[PDB]
Amino acid sequence: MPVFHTRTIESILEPVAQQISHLVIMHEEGEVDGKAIPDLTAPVAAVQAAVSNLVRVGKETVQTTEDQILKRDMPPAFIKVENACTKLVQAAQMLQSDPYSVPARDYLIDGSRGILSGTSDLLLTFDEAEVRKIIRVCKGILEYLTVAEVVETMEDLVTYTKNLGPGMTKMAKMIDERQQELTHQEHRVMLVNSMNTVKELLPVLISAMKIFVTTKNSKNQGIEEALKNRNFTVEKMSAEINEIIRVLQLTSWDEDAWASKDTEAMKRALASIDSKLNQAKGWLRDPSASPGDAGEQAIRQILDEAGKVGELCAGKERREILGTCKMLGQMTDQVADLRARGQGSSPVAMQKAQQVSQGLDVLTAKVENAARKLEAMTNSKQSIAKKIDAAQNWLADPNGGPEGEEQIRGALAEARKIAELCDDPKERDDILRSLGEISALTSKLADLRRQGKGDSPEARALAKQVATALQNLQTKTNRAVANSRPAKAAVHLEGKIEQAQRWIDNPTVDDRGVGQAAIRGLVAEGHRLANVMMGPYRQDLLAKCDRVDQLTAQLADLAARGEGESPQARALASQLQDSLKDLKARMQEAMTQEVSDVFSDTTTPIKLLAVAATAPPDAPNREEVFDERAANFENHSGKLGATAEKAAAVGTANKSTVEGIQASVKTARELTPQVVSAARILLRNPGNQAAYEHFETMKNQWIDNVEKMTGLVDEAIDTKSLLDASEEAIKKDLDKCKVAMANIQPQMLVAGATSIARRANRILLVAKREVENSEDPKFREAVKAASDELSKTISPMVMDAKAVAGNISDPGLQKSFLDSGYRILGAVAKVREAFQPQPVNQPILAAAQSLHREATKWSSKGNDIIAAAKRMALLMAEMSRLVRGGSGTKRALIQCAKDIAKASDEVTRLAKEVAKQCTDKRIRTNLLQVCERIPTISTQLKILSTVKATMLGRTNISDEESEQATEMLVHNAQNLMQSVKETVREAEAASIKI
Repeated sequence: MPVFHTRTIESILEPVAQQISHLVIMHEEGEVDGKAIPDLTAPVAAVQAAVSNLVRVGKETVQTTEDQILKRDMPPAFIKVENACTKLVQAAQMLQSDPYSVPARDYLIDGSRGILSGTSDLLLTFDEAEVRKIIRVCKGILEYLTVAEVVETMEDLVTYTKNLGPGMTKMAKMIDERQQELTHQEHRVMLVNSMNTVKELLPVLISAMKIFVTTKNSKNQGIEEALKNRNFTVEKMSAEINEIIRVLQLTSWDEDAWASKDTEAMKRALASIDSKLNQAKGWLRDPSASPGDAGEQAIRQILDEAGKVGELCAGKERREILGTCKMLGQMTDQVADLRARGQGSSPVAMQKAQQVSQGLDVLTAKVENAARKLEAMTNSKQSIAKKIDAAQNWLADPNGGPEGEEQIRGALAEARKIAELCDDPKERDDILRSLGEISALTSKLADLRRQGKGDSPEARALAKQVATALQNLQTKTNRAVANSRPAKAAVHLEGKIEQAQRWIDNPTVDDRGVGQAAIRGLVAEGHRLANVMMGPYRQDLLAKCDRVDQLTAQLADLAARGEGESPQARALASQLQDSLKDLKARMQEAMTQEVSDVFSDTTTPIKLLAVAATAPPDAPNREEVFDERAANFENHSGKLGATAEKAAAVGTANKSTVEGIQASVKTARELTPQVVSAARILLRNPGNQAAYEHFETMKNQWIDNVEKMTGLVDEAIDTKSLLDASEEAIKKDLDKCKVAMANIQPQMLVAGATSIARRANRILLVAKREVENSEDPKFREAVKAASDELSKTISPMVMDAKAVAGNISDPGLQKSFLDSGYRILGAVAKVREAFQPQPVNQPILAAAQSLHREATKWSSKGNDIIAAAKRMALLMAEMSRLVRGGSGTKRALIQCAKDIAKASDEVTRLAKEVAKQCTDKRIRTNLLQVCERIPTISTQLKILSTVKATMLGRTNISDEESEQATEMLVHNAQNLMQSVKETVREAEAASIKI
């Protein structure tokens, strides 16, 4: 396959394929029009010269570079290119004899593919080696990690504190080489953002090591908690290093990410169901304890996370978790109806207090059914990706060995077993296709039964066809999960609109199940948004949530009775589509009300934990205060993480901002135990001088983590939305200042004056971060200036608070406080005041009209990015028939190779054109990250469409590899035009910002 693993490989193949394109448009009169050609016999030797240079180094790389497996695979590679090139000249030599010789036109069309596959192989095959030594570098590091528990003593500390140096500095220089070598934002970003984690936390690993000798100064057998905290980061060192091992091994377009990035969600979920197990079910079992806000909230946290389990599995099980959870919702409100009146809850729910419980416990077992199957479904994809390589191993160099046949037939016994474990009852057409191919693969395995004496002359034709048989397996085993795993929720919210706007009125991806998960996805968050409010404000959102819930199944049926053209089917679709638009501004405005109420006192228990970190047992209650401060820490943090990830998945952010949140909240998910772990050991070995800075380390980790996140959640939501949900929020809190002055409450003003300064400091912090991202000097000055007005008045509120706490029954004095309070909030309001101003492949024809709905968001004709998007998706419509068919006109397919890249290099330009006029860093940076994959994938379509041109109309065309050709055609145009959707949107989204 014509890979694009390296910047160099693109920089050569497009020079390779530029004239093989021009070679085979001569083949258009060569066999389609069937007539004589002009003498392009010199471009023959030119592209020979364009490959012989890498051949003449590739020939000697077999011998000069002393690696073993390069000697194995290269003589398959370039000799095929040599077998191609020798046929090219003789095609022209037979065309020197004859103006148009029927074999000679077929000899040249024979070689025109084998170069392009071969050159893409040759440029890959030793770039495969360039990655390979970096593995053993990392394997050197990963096993020098393994040294660092064999090493636990100080006499090897400063040695290996130095020995990391020529490893770790030698790590990053190879990576920062390779960081320039890839050409995907999806790859370049996830490489280095795992590479900084190992270099940042190796001093933290050293910080564990430097404090372990301090514990080793204390007596043994109570000190391995540090080595377990070492093992904490070392398993993270096991984690983030292993990630970038296999990132560089990917060497193509990304496919197995989503099957892998859903493994994390269930173990996020199933732990969270285990963690929210006890406190949820108690309110279910206590009628007369809480009226529906404390453990009732954790009840719905169980259900809306198990609802996120059911966003993964397939079939009718996509309904049976939805059907179990939604019917559990009303019956809790049937329980909530009882204690709203009171008499029904304790005596009368002798039956009712168990039908709710049985719809949780078997629901726990029902989502447990989706647990181990979906681990094992993504699993053994990699095993059958590995047992083919074990089959690829010996079948390259057989040497006529009949006991190498015996181990290559024993290795296929495991390669047998996987597809029966990969069997599903759904794709019965493909299952008999799969299971029928397996015994056929044992029959070409049974070719080796006749070789009592092994035959490489049999094996050279055996490996000629078992290699095409294994890629007939792997391109079908990955389908055996792809048509069995439903289409995922686009994690940013505007995708879940788009994954469900067009979904409801079309049978196409009704076979796929995009919106059926996505609508189940989208109101599993407004369902969780309504979880955090009290009694009466739980229902007003749930009434909009239950609106879609009863708009759910009554559009699951109208695919039978008519379609979207049917009148009340369209009306129920129109009732559903109108239901979601007023489920926007009561979802994200529901969100931003929460974030200005969770992140207020953003770190106040931690300075209280710092009080708990310093107080000896000479100070009173060094344990139970230290418990409840940590209990205040651990449970406010549960709000802190969960408020962020909701504001992640609802807030309009970059993908890099969303995963930037998603990793940082994951960083919060274990550092919050580490803050507990840091405050622990300082109180285990009491009052160490060397443990305070380690506590101060993880604190100023977590403070830097949270004051990243505090700033980074502010990257997600609107700053119009934060202030308005803060100015009104501080307004009642200055009205809370009015209630505690009417009675004699000094400390409630002392708790309140902080509560201003908990937030009024942060309002200044958001204003400065707005300025440094702003560049209009008239429209960044007041955000600096009024923040400094806020700076002018934050400190006198602390001072007169001490003046009025000493005398609470002093009108005038407490009046002067609230009058000093009166000066605050109008200036706080100023912050948002500045913010006021036929043989057709289907995924071709779908992706054309898919792009058109996105560019029709803007409704004018001025800037030609919509004319760029016009020519974009329209000029794939002609090649809809030309993939899978249209055997003659190969020339239009390459005419489509160029014009699409010509469009997706034009909109490359205009994306970064207005980015040069983009008046915000964060808007330009997010525009820059996506726009570098506009030209990269464009030129790849110059290759791949030209590759299928040789795969077109020969009539010796294998419809496995023509399918492999047309898969890479259509998989491109998805990833092509989905990036173009992000382009023509965010160009307009940056257009108003000027």
